[PDB]
Amino acid sequence: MNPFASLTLTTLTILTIPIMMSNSNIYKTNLYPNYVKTTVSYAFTLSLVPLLMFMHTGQEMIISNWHWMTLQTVELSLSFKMDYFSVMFIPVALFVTWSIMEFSMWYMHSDPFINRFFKYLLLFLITMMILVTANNLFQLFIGWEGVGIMSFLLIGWWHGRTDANTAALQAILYNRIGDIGFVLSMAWFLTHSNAWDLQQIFMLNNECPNMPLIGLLLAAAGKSAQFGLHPWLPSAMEGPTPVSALLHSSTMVVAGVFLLIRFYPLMETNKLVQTMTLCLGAITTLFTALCAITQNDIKKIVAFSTSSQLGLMMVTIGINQPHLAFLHICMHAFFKAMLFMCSGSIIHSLNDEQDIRKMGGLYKAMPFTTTALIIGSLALTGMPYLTGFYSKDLIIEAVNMSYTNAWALLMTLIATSLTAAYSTRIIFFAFLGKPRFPPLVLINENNPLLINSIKRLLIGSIFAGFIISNNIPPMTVPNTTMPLYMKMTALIVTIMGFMLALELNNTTYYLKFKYPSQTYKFSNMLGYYPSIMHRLPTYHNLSMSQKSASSLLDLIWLETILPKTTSFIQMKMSIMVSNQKGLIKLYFLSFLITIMISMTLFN
Amino acid sequence: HVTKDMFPGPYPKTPEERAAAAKKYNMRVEDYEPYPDDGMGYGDYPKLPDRSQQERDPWYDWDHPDLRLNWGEPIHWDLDMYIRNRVDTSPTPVSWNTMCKHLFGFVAFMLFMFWVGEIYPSYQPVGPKQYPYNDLYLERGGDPTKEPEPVVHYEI
Amino acid sequence: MLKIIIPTTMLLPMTWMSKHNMIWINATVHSLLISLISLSLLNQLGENSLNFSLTFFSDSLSAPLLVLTTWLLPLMLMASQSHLSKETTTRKKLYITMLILLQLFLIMTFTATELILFYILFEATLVPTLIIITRWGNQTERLNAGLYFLFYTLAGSLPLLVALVYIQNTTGSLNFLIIHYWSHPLSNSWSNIFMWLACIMAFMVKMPLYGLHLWLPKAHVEAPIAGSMVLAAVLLKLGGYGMMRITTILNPLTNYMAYPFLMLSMWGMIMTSSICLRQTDLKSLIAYSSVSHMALVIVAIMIQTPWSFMGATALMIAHGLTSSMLFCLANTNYERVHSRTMILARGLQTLLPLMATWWLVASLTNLALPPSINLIGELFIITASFSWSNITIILMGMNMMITALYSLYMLITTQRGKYTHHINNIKPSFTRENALMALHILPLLLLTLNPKMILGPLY
Amino acid sequence: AFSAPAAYLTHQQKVLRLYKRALRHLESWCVHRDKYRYFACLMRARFDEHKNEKDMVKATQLLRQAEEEFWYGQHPQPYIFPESPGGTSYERYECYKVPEWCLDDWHPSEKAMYPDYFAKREQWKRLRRESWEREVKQLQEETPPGGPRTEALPPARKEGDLPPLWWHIVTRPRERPM
Amino acid sequence: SFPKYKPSRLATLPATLDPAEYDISPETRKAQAERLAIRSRLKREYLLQYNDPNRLGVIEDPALIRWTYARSANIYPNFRPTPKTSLLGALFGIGPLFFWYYVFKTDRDKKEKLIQEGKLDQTFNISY
Ligand SMILES: CCCCCCCCCCCCCCCCCC(=O)OC[C@H](COP(=O)([O-])OCC(O)COP(=O)([O-])OC[C@@H](COC(=O)CCCCCCCCCCCCCCCCC)OC(=O)CCCCCCCCCCCCCCCCC)OC(=O)CCCCCCCCCCCCCCCCC
Ligand SMILES: CCCCCCCCCCCCCCCCC[C@@H](O)O[C@H](CO[C@H](O)CCCCCCCCCCCCCCC)COP(=O)(O)OCC[N+](C)(C)C
Ligand SMILES: CCCCCCCC/C=C\CCCCCCCC(=O)O[C@H](COC(=O)CCCCCCC/C=C/CCCCCCCC)COP(=O)(O)OCCN
Repeated sequence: MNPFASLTLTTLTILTIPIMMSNSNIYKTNLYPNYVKTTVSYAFTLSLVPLLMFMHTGQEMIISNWHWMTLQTVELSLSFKMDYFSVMFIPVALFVTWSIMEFSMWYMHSDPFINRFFKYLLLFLITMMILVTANNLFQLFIGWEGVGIMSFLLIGWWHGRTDANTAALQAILYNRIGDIGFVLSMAWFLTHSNAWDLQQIFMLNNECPNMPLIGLLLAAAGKSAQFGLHPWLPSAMEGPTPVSALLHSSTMVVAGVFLLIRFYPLMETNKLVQTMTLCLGAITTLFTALCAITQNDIKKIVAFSTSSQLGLMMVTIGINQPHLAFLHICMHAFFKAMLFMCSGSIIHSLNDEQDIRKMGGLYKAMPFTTTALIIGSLALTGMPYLTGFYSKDLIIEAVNMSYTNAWALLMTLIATSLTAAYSTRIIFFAFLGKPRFPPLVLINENNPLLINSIKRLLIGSIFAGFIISNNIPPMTVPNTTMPLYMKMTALIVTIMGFMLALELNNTTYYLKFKYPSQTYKFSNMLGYYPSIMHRLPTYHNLSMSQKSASSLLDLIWLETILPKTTSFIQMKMSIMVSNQKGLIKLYFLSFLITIMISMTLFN
Repeated sequence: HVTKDMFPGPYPKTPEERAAAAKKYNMRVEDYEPYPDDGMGYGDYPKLPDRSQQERDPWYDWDHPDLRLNWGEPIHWDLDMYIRNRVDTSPTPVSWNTMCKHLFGFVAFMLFMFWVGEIYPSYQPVGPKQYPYNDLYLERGGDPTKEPEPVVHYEI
Repeated sequence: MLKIIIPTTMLLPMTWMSKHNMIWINATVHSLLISLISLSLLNQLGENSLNFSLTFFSDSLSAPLLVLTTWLLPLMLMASQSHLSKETTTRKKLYITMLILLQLFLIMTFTATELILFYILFEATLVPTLIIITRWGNQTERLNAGLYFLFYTLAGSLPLLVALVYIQNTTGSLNFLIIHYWSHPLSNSWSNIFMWLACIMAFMVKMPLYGLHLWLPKAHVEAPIAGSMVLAAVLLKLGGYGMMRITTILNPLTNYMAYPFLMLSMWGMIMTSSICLRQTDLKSLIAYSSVSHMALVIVAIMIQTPWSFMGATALMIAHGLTSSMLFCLANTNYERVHSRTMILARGLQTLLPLMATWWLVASLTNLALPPSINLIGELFIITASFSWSNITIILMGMNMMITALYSLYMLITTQRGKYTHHINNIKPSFTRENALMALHILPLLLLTLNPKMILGPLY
Repeated sequence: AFSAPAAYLTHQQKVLRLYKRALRHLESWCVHRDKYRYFACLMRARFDEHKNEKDMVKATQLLRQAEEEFWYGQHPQPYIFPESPGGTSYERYECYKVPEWCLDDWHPSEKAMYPDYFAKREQWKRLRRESWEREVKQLQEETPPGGPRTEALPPARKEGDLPPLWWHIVTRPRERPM
Repeated sequence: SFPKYKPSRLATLPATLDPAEYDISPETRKAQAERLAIRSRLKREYLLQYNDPNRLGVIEDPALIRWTYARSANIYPNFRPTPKTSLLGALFGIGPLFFWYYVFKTDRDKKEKLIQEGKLDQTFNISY
């Protein structure tokens, strides 16, 4: 009966079998990574069927199978929402995870704890599937925290390195700052709508007030690393390259945008929250592209690229185009995962060397990675008829013809230009010049795992945009007629970015050297935000926590008030009472005084 | 194994007990300096420089390579504040005040520009979108028993 | 109720007539059996109560506390088996006798149909704990810690006896059922204000309320492992249970009386969470975390709403289990290092991986990771406080963030990094310690499957 | 790292350190090899002009404006080797380093595996046990009165002697044990 | 001439920019020599107790004991009530409580006034 629900639950259920077998014998052998990769591929090919059914008909279902608890009039049950977003995102996430795991079978070959690493990846995937398909706020919170904990564990994979632990704690801190707003939204919805279920929230909120939407926006900004809470994402590159390719590139970091998409019926009825979302997205994308333009670590550059793409996604949310933001999420998954794959291949081939100043001519020395990275860069820059076209071009067109801020539109255009610019920077400094790596050449691509994993996402980043765009039903009014210069604006700014970046990069060959300016120093240190906001607030909280909260109040004044005062007073009274010389003279003099007082004061 | 006289004591007031305290903490008398004798109970404990542990020499052969400390050396009062996992005081290429001005200036400018863009929006030379059935009255909220004031759209 | 009480009493002659080398085995087996008997009490009704007799009753507020109390004794025996190896048989039997007497007093306290009996047993629990702290304690500050623990409690609870005898002289009864059915409003009067204070302060001082929490770090740091376990798990919840039982007669006076205590708890959770960030001792850090959790429980009880009460019950149970596990882990480290300092032994995950897994799970549970019952209580109390006032969300979020911060700080400082070079006496973890951690942690994840068992009478 | 530090740095050592830092940061600024070679030769030419200067005061006044110039143009993101104290893999493998004494706690079923390795380990233990008793007296007799003046240790001077305090330098786990 | 670097509390002065290192005197050299002498004595003691095959325990560190004792137990006996301590204690221990009391009291008085006036619109507010 109606195989939609059975298949959708079966995929999530079979994703958990290797976790149960992690205590079996296969976990102690070297076949465990292949086992998990096979399980993920089977889950993907199984989940491909409900998407096909939705494409044919549009099937939509809610599954409330298990009832966990009921508090008075509020009923909490394990409910799964299997709408367009879920049945479209699950195949993409499973495909990317399968590719990344096949890549990790090669990349992490010498790591002693690879079974554990693979197990962790599976755990993260399970948590993300819980987050995506959740129907009420409690389950989505469960996934929200599970992905964060898996991020913490995978970032600090090399727990002997201090910086990895610091980056993991930084990610936890920023995600908790977002969790504050998440909890605020949950409390508001439970107090006013009397439910955490999405259906009741949609019924009882025709004009959603500012508070729950502001809480949701804070949570989305925290988990998607917007300008206020951005620095944790670039610092999350301390983990292994497959972790940065899976979690912090294409699957985990789109969780805030997905949360804002899930609550879009309430988002469109509020105009101030939409404005705040638009401004946040614009400032985030501009600032992150400006940071990316001048970085030397390739992983840092690509992470800032991911942050800028998330900013563009939240701009799309701000202009009231949620389905377009979902499409951009799906496209960015493909091409950004492939970009991280190429970067990791380059890093491994050069003896774990990440800086681009020490990599030269790789266009011919290793051509498959070169062509994959070129295709990914073209896709990232919205080249026509490429995966990035069908999302980014529509984003630019929709922002250009909407009643929005002029500043936000200008920032978005500059961000697109800077995107083309740092893509040019990556290509130029990684593939074109003369070699700059140490003489002992160990360059090698001839491994079937790496080639197959990269080429699957290559085919995806070439054709998935066309396929998905032509297979989904329409969900928004099109921009049929446009001014000719306004139609070409994305291409014009992108080509300007290529030309300016290439021209400025070609001057590095000239035999002249000058000290850097103030703008370069501002862009290189990421606007000095990490320095100031990681040295001033942390110091001021820790110093207070030690001096006032711990010493001054607790160890001194609270101790002085009750116990020390009581002890001092009692000891003084004891000394006064017991200090008697033992002379009956004074004793009976006091008795005489006492006797007189009793006679004259009590009658 | 540590004796009574090897524990921290009260603020030193005479040069002789100052030298005794300096000897106790395994440092020179000329390098010894207690905290000011204020109300807070620092007592007799050296006021080490407020330099962080991140900026210690990473090439010295410390007994504790992770914390960059030597066995028997006096420990800074705020050691757990500077553990390379927390606030550090490493000198930066750009000065603190210049960094603050640049960071603050950029943020203030971005905010004021966003406000200006709010004051001066951008749009297209078109009229409002038109919806057929009384601005979609029945499908937006409902209330079918009120007979709202009809709105009819202008064809040009 | 006697089917639980009588076997606990028979634990004493069995212990004193046991062989010199069979006290631990017999005590553990019979304590586990007693715990199984206690499980039957959980079945509860939506109606009044399980009124066994005129002396004792059971309720869905008392049942989880009784189950936890009965379950804790085998764990305390397992923890105490190690450091009492070189002790004479008579003194080990005396230690087991103290633990059994404490369990018996707690069991009779939680049923307690009549309030003076509740007070008598609530004070009788004070003696065995004091003897355990001041007799089998390692440091020289155990005497001062015991003095603080005794005198704070007695100063708080002496006016409660006067309040109770006055209430019985006026109303005529102290049976909880009659008190509930014949409740009458309290007029806003100075005498009523002082009666409210005398009824409330005794339970406030044992929570501990912020500013009256000084005794707790001393008592927890200087106590042996079993004493720390019981103090953190059960003895702190006596104040919450008493407040839940006694706030029925304090209405409508509680609406404005609660403000001083609400402000103190709301600011003190932030204060103690921040204190946890700068701490050089594991036990002190765990104790201050307990103070923060109990302050939030105080807020829940003072708000006095059904969601507040359910969250407070769930958080009490979850905190008891989590604090017991954390103290046990700290004791396992201490028995190897003999220092009790965070920064000395580092990078223990490399040497002890399974114990590092236990550390991670305990820290995650203390961090209130969903869907653990810790977060269930936390979220219910947060929602109730938000309904009380929308401005509480700032303080609650700050507390959550700082809590995650110091929990992961404690995990990272001890488990990650580079091992200390000169420490070479770190032997592999024994099966006893691993079983102790497993028996601490598995009930939490089983209880998260049936949260209605710990949500109290207002579920 | 291996060499014991001195009480201070002389002028010549400080000049060498500045020269190395300036060359490294110039290489970081000048990515391409030919440009770096040109500017490094120009840097050497500018650097050795004051080689033959004699008086101490002008020499000390120099290297100071040089350090200030270096700090002004120090390339706030210099290139760092991956294993360096600032590199991307500085302490990546420190979690795989297990001490040697951990093998003393292995179960006999585990020690049944690798019997030759444990026999060699026992031989090393015997050698250390004798050598330590020799080394204590050797260091006691060789140390100057009043305590050491530097943290430099003497080598072995007899036939069967071993260098003092050798056990924890010879038995390092490895650079990449796993 | 180049723009000067200005140090701060959280961005200290670089070692190579210290005028103190350039002011060399025989007293400074003797001070450095005796500093390294005491450091070498401490290192010798630590390594002697570290490389001993007989030791099978933790090397007790008097510096760590002194640090913990001063941080925890040496505070109150050295405490002296001064205007600074009194004022800081009063502020940091009383001000936040009254501030939060005022905030919450005002918020709740406003909410109660709105409820009594009936203009709050508490529809669907069932769980509290
Ligand atoms: C409406 C008409 C539409 C058409 C518009 C016109 C068409 C285009 C016109 C061209 C306009 C400019 C384009 C060139 C960009 C500049 C490139 C350049 O020269 O850099 C070298 C030069 C110095 O380089 P260097 O020091 O020698 O570095 C050493 C090596 O080169 C180290 O090199 P490296 O190898 O390490 O790395 C190289 C990297 C390193 O280079 C850098 O350092 C980057 C810094 C400059 C690039 C940033 C430009 C983005 C602008 C966004 C700013 C938003 C406002 C921010 C407000 C700040 C508030 C304080 O450079 C690059 O990779 C390329 C940089 C970007 C070029 C490619 C894209 C540019 C096109 C997009 C821009 C505009 C078109 C928008 C499209 C839409 C149409 C409207 O940089 C500059 O001097 C900056 C120039 C402009 C900065 C203006 C901001 C100054 C603010 C001062 C204070 C003002 C008062 C504020 C008061 C506030 C009170 C509250
Ligand atoms: C130290 C660490 C923390 C320990 C625990 C602290 C918690 C205890 C605090 C007690 C709670 C408040 C006590 C009384 C509250 C009643 C409200 C009253 O105080 O406010 C005004 C009262 O006005 C004035 O406050 C009168 C009292 C003034 C004298 C009290 C001393 C003030 C500071 C003392 C604090 C000391 C606490 C520690 C003791 C050792 C209201 O004006 P009024 O309408 O007329 O009175 C209404 C009550 N009626 C109806 C019965 C008449
Ligand atoms: C951690 C230490 C905390 C110690 C406890 C602090 C609070 C103590 C509570 C006040 C003490 C007295 C309790 C009252 C006993 C209940 C009896 C009662 O309520 O009846 C009242 C009796 O009320 C009183 O008599 C109260 C007099 C108070 C005298 C004792 C003062 C003790 C200290 C008071 C100030 C501190 C209280 C709060 C302390 C804050 C925490 C330190 C009315 O008496 P009637 O005359 O019969 O009826 C009136 C109509 N004819």
